[PDB]
Amino acid sequence: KVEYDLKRLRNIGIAAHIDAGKTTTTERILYYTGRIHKIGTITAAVTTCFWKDHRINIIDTPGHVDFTIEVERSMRVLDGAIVVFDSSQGVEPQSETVWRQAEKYKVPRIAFANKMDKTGADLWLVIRTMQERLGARPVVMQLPIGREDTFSGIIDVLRMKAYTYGNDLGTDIREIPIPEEYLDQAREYHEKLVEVAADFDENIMLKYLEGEEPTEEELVAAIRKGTIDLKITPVFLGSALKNKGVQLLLDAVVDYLPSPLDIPPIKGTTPEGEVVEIHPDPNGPLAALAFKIMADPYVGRLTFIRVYSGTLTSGSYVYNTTKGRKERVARLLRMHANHREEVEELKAGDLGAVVGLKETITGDTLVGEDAPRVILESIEVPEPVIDVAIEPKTKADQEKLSQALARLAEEDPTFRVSTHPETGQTIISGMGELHLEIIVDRLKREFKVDANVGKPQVAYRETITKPVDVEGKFIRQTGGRGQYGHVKIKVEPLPRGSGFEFVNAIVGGVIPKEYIPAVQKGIEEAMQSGPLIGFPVVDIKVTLYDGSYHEVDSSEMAFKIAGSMAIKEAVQKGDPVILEPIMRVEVTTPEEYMGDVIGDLNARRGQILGMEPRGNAQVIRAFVPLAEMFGYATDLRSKTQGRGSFVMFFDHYQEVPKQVQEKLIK
Amino acid sequence: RNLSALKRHRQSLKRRLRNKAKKSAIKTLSKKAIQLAQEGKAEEALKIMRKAESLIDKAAKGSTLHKNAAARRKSRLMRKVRQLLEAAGAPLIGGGLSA
Amino acid sequence: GRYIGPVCRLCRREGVKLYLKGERCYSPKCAMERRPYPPGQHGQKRARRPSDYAVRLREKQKLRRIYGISERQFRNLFEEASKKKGVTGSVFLGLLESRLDNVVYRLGFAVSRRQARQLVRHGHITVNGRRVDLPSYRVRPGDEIAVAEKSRNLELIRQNLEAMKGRKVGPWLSLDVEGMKGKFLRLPDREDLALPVNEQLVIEFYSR
RNA sequence: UGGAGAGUUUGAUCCUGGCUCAGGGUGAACGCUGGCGGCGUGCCUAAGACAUGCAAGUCGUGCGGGCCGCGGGGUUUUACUCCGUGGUCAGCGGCGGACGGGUGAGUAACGCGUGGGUGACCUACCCGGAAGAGGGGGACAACCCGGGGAAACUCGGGCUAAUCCCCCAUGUGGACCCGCCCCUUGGGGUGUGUCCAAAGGGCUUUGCCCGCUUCCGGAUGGGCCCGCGUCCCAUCAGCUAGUUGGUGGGGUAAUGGCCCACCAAGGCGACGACGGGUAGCCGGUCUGAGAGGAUGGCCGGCCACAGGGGCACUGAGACACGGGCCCCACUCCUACGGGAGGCAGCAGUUAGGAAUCUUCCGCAAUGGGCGCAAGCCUGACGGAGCGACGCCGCUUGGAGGAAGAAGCCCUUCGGGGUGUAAACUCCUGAACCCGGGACGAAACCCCCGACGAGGGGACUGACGGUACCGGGGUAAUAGCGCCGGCCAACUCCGUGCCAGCAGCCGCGGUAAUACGGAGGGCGCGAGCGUUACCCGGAUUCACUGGGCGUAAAGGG
Ligand SMILES: CC(=O)O[C@H]1C[C@@]2(C)[C@@H](C[C@@H](O)[C@H]3[C@@]4(C)CC[C@@H](O)[C@@H](C)[C@@H]4CC[C@@]32C)/C1=C(\CCC=C(C)C)C(=O)O
Ligand SMILES: Nc1nc2c(ncn2[C@@H]2O[C@H](COP(=O)(O)OP(=O)(O)O)[C@@H](O)[C@H]2O)c(=O)[nH]1
Ligand SMILES: [Mg+2]
Ligand SMILES: [Zn+2]
Repeated sequence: KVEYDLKRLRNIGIAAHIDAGKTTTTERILYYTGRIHKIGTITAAVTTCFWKDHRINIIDTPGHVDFTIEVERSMRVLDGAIVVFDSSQGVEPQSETVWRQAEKYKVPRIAFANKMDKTGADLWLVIRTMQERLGARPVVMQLPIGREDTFSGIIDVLRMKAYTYGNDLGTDIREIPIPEEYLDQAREYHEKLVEVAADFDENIMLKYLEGEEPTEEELVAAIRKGTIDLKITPVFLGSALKNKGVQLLLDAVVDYLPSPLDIPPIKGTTPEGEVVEIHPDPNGPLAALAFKIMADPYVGRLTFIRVYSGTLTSGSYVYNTTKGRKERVARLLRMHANHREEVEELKAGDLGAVVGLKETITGDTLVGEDAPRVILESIEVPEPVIDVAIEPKTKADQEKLSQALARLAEEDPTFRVSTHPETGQTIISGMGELHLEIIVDRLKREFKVDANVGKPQVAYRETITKPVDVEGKFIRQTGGRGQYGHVKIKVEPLPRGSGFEFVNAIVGGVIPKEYIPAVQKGIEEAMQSGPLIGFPVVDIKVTLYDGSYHEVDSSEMAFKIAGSMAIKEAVQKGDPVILEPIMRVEVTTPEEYMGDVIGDLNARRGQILGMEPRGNAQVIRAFVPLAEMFGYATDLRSKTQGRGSFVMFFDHYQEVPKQVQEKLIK
Repeated sequence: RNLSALKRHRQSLKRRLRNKAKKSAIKTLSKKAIQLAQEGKAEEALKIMRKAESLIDKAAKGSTLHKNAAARRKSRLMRKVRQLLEAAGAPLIGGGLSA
Repeated sequence: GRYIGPVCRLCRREGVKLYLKGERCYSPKCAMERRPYPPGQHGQKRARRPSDYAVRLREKQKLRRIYGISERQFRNLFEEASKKKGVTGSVFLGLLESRLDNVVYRLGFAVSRRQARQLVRHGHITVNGRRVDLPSYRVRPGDEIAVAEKSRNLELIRQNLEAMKGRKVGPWLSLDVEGMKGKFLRLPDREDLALPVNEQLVIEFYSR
């Protein structure tokens, strides 16, 4: 009554670029792994199945689309992966992206040739790209009986067994030996497999060069020994729609797809501070992670978790170290492709949902209620790319939008809400155009808030061009509290990035000692509302050189207006120039789309700075205004077909083209 | 899903249906009575009323009426009857009304 | 928990020598013997005149630090003596003295009260038979406070039960150095306790 | 057996006077810390909604069967398959589901509290007393057959039993109308008339046990009625038609406009009617010297409500929380023709909120329903779990040990402080280990007796291998507030009306005991602070215990 070996656990993820088949790939995985019949919706984050004595934990949701972050989190928590590929889309421009981000964490993955039955459906067409675009060492595991329309069956190279499909309803399959012709086409390949697999077992190498065939048991040993090293990428095939290449890709799983054991142990940190391997031991300290919270109308709040060490138990007591809380795990649950399996525990390496717990939000660490109060890794970093200007209509939808991101920032911490620290308006952070757009349906529908959707502002800077000298008097002598503060300065522009430089240039001291302090609060202060549009009149040097006083009428503040009347016109008489913020950037773009990327950067008011090769691409430096920068994530990803990404850092302020100076008078 | 206490409801209906009858009986009967009594049918009234009387106490046995419910009805029947037979009649036959 | 930490420090502050250490406090060094003055950085400076409050708080602490007891218990015991029929001053002391961990100190099975407690705590003590380990336990009139048997022969017990042969024990306690017994004759009286503490002030402390 | 004041209006004074603080309390939350145990206690908000599971049943000693396992087989063989007993399934009938458990929405009211009245009534089961249990008929499920349905179930024939129903008898005796007697609101008698009883089971079978019927009495539990007491607003002053009374009916266990008919104009109100706001009331709880002031959580009593609302049925009792009907709102199934529901029961889910627990173990004990018993049900209860939420007890060590290490701080640089503190030296030994290990449980039952007294015997532990006991046993968790005055406890450095503090007065603008850190100190200690709210201080709404010439206050 063991039932749990660990070496039978398969936690895979179906990640690929849109169109593909991911979803269709899974609703199918779960039909074969369980059609039982014996004489007796992605219903939740992660789901379990049993394929010939192995438990598989799948986390299908990827999508790839602009924003990933979900594809990359599941990936962490789970073992293997299947980058499903559209066999059809041959001149496929986005077959990419996905995989180039998987080894980016370090995880093994096979590839799937999906729509083999759809026009242009060519197997090699992909390997002729799967090694051309990304550069892996795939192994044509099968060959097609009839390309595209003539899709009857398929043949295993490694095992030289022929299979056929009498239909697409998934019923009349069978294994009929190789059909007359073909046959020969095989060999050469079943040797190349028994040749590639030689780079692993030197035992399948010698018997190759002697005249003996490697036993069906060790041959796979080579293939699998190395697949799991991230060296080989077993590519198979089959119309997920017509039920072909599936039940043979399900073997493709177990046989080469890692087990929780086969994978490199988690790192975390103790209360003191130091790394440590979280050993997948069903008897080591309890320490798992929580990723996807959910609201079940039947069991309330669910918290999906992946155990790395120890075992969780039904009717126990955990403790969230992240958010210092004694959560009470009251019941466990395993999501079955068609029902709720109420198990009694989650031994390390396994995953599921714990009914109960409250504070536990995305990626929290829970340890036994006494165990080393440690906190694992998790630390992912998918920041934003596309942001918007959301102004909540009257001061009414600014409260329907306040409780709009107080439940939409816990249910998705992959965005960033921040109030523009210069002009009210709040900025909704996104991971692409699709991210913010759909938050605009629910935050506008499921929250009934109806605010605004225009675009972000620019933090300009008032200033001048020519050095001027105006008077700074005040005097108000009617009889008493006089108010006598007179001054005269030397305001002169400085380089675009100087700041504020005041000069205490008075001879004998015609303006008292006590009164020059509060005369700097008038010049510094008054610089606030510019002489053009009204912005921070910076990048200038003040030089109080003159100005007189009175024995009684003068004040610690009468001199506050005196120096505030000298700055309030020295920038108006010295020709006021409306400067603006220029951001530095870098678009990692394949030099293939580099022609139209650097161009666009010019038809975008900017000037390019360089291109120093990087990897297989090339980075472009430059400066762009911020008015002419909005929605660039869907313009750069445009001139590059997704193969384009960029950064951005502030730099300096610079005058508007005299034509963007008579525009700003709004 | 359910509780076998409906046995109490089923029974309820019955018991209800039963005394619901002897109930209405004593009523109509009680009227047919006071009716004649006032009309003049001296002895042939008493007769009915003497019957009414039975039925009353009769139902008092079960859970229909009880205690004074019976007694009260009586004291009124043979009170309005006797107080209608003096509308010139002399209690002829030996009714319930005592000498 | 029973304070713990620098005591021949309190010995100071209060300025009225304390036997919180027992043996040592007698040698030319109860601390207060060498540096007779409030601890801290300042300590040896012209002390400002005590407020009407300071005085009473100070006298309370004094009395409380003697019996080394938490402010909570001290207060309860106080509040108890108050509602009790009899001159509250004496009565308060009455119970304070009944503390087992104290009757142990008095009967001499211990050098300090700090010690007497640890003894009582570790069941080295007994009451008319069964052993008690609650310092707070309150002795009645006519009880035998002996040392348990497993204890009888333990270095400490002897030495302490040794300096006894000769010395006398309070008029409300009869001790038998041999049988290591001891009766709580009558309830201690006012003078019997030559404490450098004025109760009338402590009383007035809890009057505010 | 009981009463403490202080800070703040002035240049200074006295008075009036407001603000503010020290105390105690809390179903508590928040912050920083957090070791053990015992006993308490834990949705104060949405009386918002709720997935799942369980919270009320039980008698074969009331009756007839269906199904299953035994006897002996009815007959000559299986036949018309009968019988006696032990499992079961539902149906009849019998009690119990009206108690127990939850909640405070409503309610200012005979709701509650208290003291009384019932010549105006009721009370299943339980005690004691009296007399009875005589004949007869009779249906409906169950069951068989047939029909409608998706389902829930439902309809139609035909059987059949009983403590189910019905008629006749006997009526100790009771119920009625009338008369007389005593009495005095309908209370007792008494005569004529009239009307009503009832059931059978088990055994050891002319004698018991459990039942039945009528009547009287007791006990317990109630209904209704009444005097008194029961918050804020007159910037709510007038209210009222079944309204107030009467007569006669109906109605009820019973009084009464509780209802209806018809008469009469009356009933209520500054002793605050009517209206509006708020609230469940009490025993008690907190505070207080007291008088008084708040309050009504847990425990006990009463009430009121079970999604909102109306209504009856059965019954001793309900207008019924896990009963019924209907309206409405919500949840679910649907073959869309119609169906099933009600956590303010236990546990849990979600929403709200600053905030309040396990979908736990046991019927061993107490208590309740049924039963002759055996026994069955029992989220009531007895326990365990989680939370310093509270209170009580306990540990983080004890005795030694320098004219006194180091580090750190202060310094007139002589030195002072931290301080016996550490170190170091012995000694006891929380934790933790092997071993032993309950009280709560002695009845129901069984045997003697007489199934009476009394005597003897047996089965019964969830907590729990827990508490506790003996042996073995390692020096083994401290924070938090404060340090200008009230108010215990000060120095240095940063800082420069900044940053910040702040309960009040106020502190901060280059030497700050007031900000920030440090050393040191004070208080208290598994706690310490903050925030709400109540009493106190506040004789500051003054009955105890104040005032009005100018302080607020005399009415033309
Ligand atoms: C079910 C699944 O696995 O992914 C689904 C579910 C999905 C990942 C969704 C994309 C995106 O909303 C995702 C976000 C982060 C969107 C922002 C928030 O609302 C999150 C709470 C939400 C979590 C999952 C969700 C809602 C999916 C899509 C959407 C595709 C849309 C288009 C127009 C092609 C997908 O997978 O293609
Ligand atoms: N012809 C064909 N179409 C397929 C196959 N598998 C998937 N598809 C189609 O691919 C489209 C997108 O499938 P889906 O898995 O939802 O895309 P994903 O969300 O990017 O994984 C749908 O139209 C599917 O029917 C296949 O094997 N053959
Ligand atoms: Mg998809
Ligand atoms: Zn000393």
